[PDB]
Amino acid sequence: KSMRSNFSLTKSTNRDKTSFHIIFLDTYTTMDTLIAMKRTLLELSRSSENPLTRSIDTAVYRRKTTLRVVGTRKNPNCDTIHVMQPPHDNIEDYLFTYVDMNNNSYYFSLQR
Amino acid sequence: KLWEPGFISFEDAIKRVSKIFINSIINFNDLDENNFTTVPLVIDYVTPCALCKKRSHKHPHQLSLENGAIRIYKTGNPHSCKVKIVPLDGNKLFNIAQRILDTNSVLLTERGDHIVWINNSWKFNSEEPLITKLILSIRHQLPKEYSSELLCPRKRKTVEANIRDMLVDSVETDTYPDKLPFKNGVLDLVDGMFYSGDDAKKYTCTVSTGFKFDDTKFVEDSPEMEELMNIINDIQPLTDENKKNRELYEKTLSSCLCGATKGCLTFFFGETATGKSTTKRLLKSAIGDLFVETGQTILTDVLDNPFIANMHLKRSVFCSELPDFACSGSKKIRSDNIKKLTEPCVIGKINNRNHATIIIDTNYKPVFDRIDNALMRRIAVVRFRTHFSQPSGREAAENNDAYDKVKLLDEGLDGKIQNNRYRFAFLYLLVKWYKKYHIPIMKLYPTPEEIPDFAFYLKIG
Ligand SMILES: Nc1ncnc2c1ncn2[C@@H]1O[C@H](COP(=O)(O)OP(N)(=O)O)[C@@H](O)[C@H]1O
Ligand SMILES: [Zn+2]
Repeated sequence: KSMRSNFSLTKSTNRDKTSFHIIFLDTYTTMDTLIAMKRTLLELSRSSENPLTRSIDTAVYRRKTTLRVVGTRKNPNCDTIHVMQPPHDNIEDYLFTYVDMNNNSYYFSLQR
Repeated sequence: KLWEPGFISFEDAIKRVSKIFINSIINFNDLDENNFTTVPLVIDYVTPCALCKKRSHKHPHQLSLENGAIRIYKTGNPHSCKVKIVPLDGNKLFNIAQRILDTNSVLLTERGDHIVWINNSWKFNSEEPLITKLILSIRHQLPKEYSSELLCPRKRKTVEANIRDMLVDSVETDTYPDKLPFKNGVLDLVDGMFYSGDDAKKYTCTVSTGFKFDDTKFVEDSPEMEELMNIINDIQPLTDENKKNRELYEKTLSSCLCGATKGCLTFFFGETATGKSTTKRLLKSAIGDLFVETGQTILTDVLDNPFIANMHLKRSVFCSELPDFACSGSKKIRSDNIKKLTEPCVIGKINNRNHATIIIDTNYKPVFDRIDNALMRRIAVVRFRTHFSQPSGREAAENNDAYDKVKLLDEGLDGKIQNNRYRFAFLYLLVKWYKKYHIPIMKLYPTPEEIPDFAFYLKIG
């Protein structure tokens, strides 16, 4: 419920290559949990019939993870830019590094 | 430049190779187009290695470029890890489709149709295309990296589309006339050899009798063979008077196994209870679906019509009970059909191949509206002169000049032949007669000196 009821989406300016990022605001966890998740994410990508499930970039799960910021060009010579999308008009809704644990927000972590 | 960007964007190739490595890559950032064959790939082995399944690797892996692919290999001990390959050209489904065509399991004929090789027989359908059934059947004959992805239905539709769009040129089917096709193989007639498996594949036989061939029955001795001779001896006596008619009958019987165009039409002429329908049923039971009974329409009703389109690739068409065309209120044979039904391709997709022996049974000598010299060359008649009547009316049949012998009727033969009891012994007889007459040439000779209507022309001569 925390990740479904609150999330934001970014849209890229490249139309031939559909590039999108979805960030669930009310869910928080440690990064090692993401690294452990990468396994199950790969199995879900291989098993699900949804075409989008194939195109998940699991290689982003790496030390010092880097992602293009909304409103910023990917490369100095490239014009593919991720822009604002409705209904979320706050840039803080598009930054995974931003942490805001409210009553609706949920946090979890690995036992070990 | 150690990378040739003629295959795939270097970023996408690095994404693929990283996806192969389930463990996190440490120096992912420094891999560029001018170092990817040089710097070792140091990996943080949090999880087991995606290639060697061990806890970790003592030495880092390395990449090489060769034959339009990336070879992933471990340094130090080579045998301690599995070599891996990343391709760069071709949709994997296109490779699968190329492999499937490569097997020659799916072909197209001149009819714009597609025949497949499922379960040791050339299946074919038009209403429901069945390339995808072939794909399921053939996934066992491919490596694992193809079988794993032939399961999803949409991928199979894609592979079917690729196969459709690559099969351009048409092949010819049914070129061997001396081969009898079953559902589990093909029997050769020149030899006694039976081919079951990929040996039956070379003969593109798109029709079958409909029953499996059995080697335990097709021997010679048989529990049924002796009374089969008894029956054939009774229906056709082995006498000096009914001598020529005997081999004529055997030739007509054997000409139903050869898959070529037949040059004559045979008439079974006999009175009531002579065994003509007995031979009809014996042939039907012996050759399965290759025997077809048609109506009288293809004789008296204009051809150009399911009764003329269902004879496509049938090897025997039998016509029943011409209703006394000699008397009034009847339509004659209209010999234009005799002109038409013998020439190789039957019009009635209006073109069909003619491999059928046409045998017509009658009790009365039939008449044509017009008599021509081309009818002299393609008509033969078989005389039946043994009566199988009830005990009550034997004498009333023994005083008739239309019979040379009267025999006691047996009521159990119809059920037994309907049960395919004489299915294989009679086929053995057919093969024996075929080797006796139709090797190396099959051709049928007419008997103009038998039909009474042809006597008047002989009276003219
Ligand atoms: N050799 C034979 N021994 C005993 N019964 C025999 C026989 N040959 C034929 N029959 C039987 O006598 C009848 C003659 O065969 P059928 O094919 O019906 O004769 P037909 N009406 O077409 O001249 C059938 O009922 C058949 O079962
Ligand atoms: Zn390894």
